[PDB]
Amino acid sequence: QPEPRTRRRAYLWCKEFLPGAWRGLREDEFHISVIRGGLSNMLFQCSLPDTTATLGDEPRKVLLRLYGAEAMVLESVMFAILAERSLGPKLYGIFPQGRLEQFIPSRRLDTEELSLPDISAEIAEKMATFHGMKMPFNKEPKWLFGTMEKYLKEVLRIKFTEESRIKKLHKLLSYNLPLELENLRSLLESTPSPVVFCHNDCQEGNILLLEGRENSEKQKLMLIDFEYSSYNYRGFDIGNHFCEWMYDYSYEKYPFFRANIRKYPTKKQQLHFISSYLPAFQNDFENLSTEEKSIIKEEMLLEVNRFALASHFLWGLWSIVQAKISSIEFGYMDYAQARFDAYFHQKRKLGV
Amino acid sequence: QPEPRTRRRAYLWCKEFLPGAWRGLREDEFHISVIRGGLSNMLFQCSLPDTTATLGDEPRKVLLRLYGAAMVLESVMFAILAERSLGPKLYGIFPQGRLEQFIPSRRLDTEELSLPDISAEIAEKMATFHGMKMPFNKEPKWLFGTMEKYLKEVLRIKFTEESRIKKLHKLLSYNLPLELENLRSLLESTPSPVVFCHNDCQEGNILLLEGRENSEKQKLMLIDFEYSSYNYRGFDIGNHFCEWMYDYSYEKYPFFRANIRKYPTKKQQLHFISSYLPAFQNDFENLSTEEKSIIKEEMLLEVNRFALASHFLWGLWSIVQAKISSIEFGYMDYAQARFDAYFHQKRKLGV
Ligand SMILES: CN1CCCN(Cc2ccc(-c3ccc(CN4CCCN(C)CC4)cc3C#N)cc2)CC1
Ligand SMILES: CN1CCCN(Cc2ccc(-c3ccc(CN4CCCN(C)CC4)cc3C#N)cc2)CC1
Repeated sequence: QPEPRTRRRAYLWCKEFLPGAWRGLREDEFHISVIRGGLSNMLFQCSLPDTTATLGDEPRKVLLRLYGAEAMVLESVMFAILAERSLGPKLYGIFPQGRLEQFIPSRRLDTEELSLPDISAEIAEKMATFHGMKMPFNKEPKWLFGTMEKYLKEVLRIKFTEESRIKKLHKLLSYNLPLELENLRSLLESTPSPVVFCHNDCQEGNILLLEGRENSEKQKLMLIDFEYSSYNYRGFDIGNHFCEWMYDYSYEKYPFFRANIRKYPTKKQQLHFISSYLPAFQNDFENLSTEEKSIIKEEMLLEVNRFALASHFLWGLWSIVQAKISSIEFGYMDYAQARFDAYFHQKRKLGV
Repeated sequence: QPEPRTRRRAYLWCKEFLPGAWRGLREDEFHISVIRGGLSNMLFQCSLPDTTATLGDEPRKVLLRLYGAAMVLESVMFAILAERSLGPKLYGIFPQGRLEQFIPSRRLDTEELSLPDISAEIAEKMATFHGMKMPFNKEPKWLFGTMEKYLKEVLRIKFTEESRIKKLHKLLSYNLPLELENLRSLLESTPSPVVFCHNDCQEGNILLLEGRENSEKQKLMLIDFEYSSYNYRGFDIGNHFCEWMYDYSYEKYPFFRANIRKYPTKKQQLHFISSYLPAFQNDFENLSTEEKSIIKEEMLLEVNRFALASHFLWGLWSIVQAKISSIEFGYMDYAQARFDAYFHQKRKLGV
């Protein structure tokens, strides 16, 4: 149900980028609905009249994405490659204000569904698959600390007015974040983790349950929303996803999420995850001595659980930045504290 | 060999974007030599020590392209053609250039365009290029949109040296603005399907892949897609036809030769489209002999009319380049040649 400005532009983009019955479509026969509002990444559904016949390949329906409010070449290139490789939505139109993507009938996963075994198992293969991909991007694992550093620096020089924000900020600064960041760096630099191509934001909202596939056991999911992807420590991608088991963002009152540290996957669950990931990420694995299979798994658990620490720290720092620059209704500061609570609680669990 | 102020940048770009041996490579193991210097799109050949064994399936040798002297589209496109195996693989992409697959090869010379085998494959490859879907605007704005952009530039160009002034004055005296409109009226009444066109299909942009000079139908690749867009197919073919007449390897100023006689004969043209059509609508082969001729005769009128836009567009392009480019080349004489070819071709076609 868009506003007159968009939808007219939406109409123009579709008629000009989409082949088939689109190219002759009149404005008056153009259907567009909202999927998400806001000011950053607005989403719309666009479609032909149901009375209108497609001529060929062209889709009956597409997703319009407006970038809203030159790393945008990397994002664009990346998205086009995953499309060609069928890992992502097909790409029908790229232009300065946004893109036109394949519409994929689906819903997103809920937080509690992440712990379902088949779900978890598939997510593990998908992420594996994702990791084996060559991408024309810088292969140096600089993203994780480069990004945390960047946020830290921002964080240190931001000043709130509103009282409750000024308080929450000082308590977080109590921890001495620069010292802690460095503590975390040395801890992780001593933690071997293969640099690969990482989703980096693999949470339930960015995983699709594909329609008509809810019976297929290993084949009903697609990972989307690749905006944070980059070559990174594998441990981060897996640990960050483990961390997401703990957070529910569908909560309808301020601060608009629930943290539950008891929901972090158990040892048995993590093993169930990486037991799908591992054979999906390398060849000979399936038939290594059952004795050495364990050694890798046990080491992989220390790895992901350590890097899950970076997930807490990164997104905690990120969250604080969002509290200053974002207008979206979300308790970013409360969510900041939550991630640092988990950070230190997770610390005490690992004896590190 | 290159200058020190780039041999490093290149080493870093390679160490950091390429897998395999490239990961641990020491600055004193890095080999890099120039392919084409210049001011923009400087080419380089970066390679591993012959004494270094590759760890995986990483490339031993890669091409580095510096942008030097659009933007998102050009990069998406290259990534895509690489993903489809129409273009060189894309090994690394960054703000001031990119790493591409190095293809052992040489460029076609002008005269090779007319070898029946070479011009058959080019037709086939252009046809294949033409069937590709790309995430770009499918409205055929590019042709006259660019000619207007250039014409406006030209009517604004002011030259310093008396000669360029004379020449620009001989060109302006054709009344480009009125001529453009005569052209539009002609092409508007000339049916031509819109497709993804290479738009610059000249010999310098067609590689002859070394080690298959003997292949009959698989010895070429089209490259340099830097002008590619959705456009009237007639232009891509017409433009390529025009390129039979110009040889850019001439070593004395103005550094090209134009040769009207070397424009493809009806027979040669039919030979080209006879390869193109099968490759562009697979059913075409099964048509009635008589019907094929209907369509061929029809495509001849099409491509030869649009060849006019090739002369016009690039003629205007060449005046602009005279003022701005630092590449040594008689742009203004090339412009004059293209407009001569433009008016001669109008007379030939009686249009
Ligand atoms: C005020 N509103 C209440 C309920 C939802 N809402 C909009 C709304 C608001 C906020 C979110 C949301 C906020 C933070 C996070 C945490 N991040 C996880 C770590 C990294 N990912 C970079 C980026 C987000 C997730 C979600 C997620 N998913 C999602 C939707 C509409 C009305
Ligand atoms: C050291 N050198 C001295 C003299 C120039 N030189 C380099 C050199 C030689 C020729 C060209 C050159 C100039 C114009 C054109 C015409 N254009 C055709 C229409 C559109 N295509 C956009 C782009 C080019 C082609 C070439 C082509 N190919 C450009 C650079 C050779 C040794």
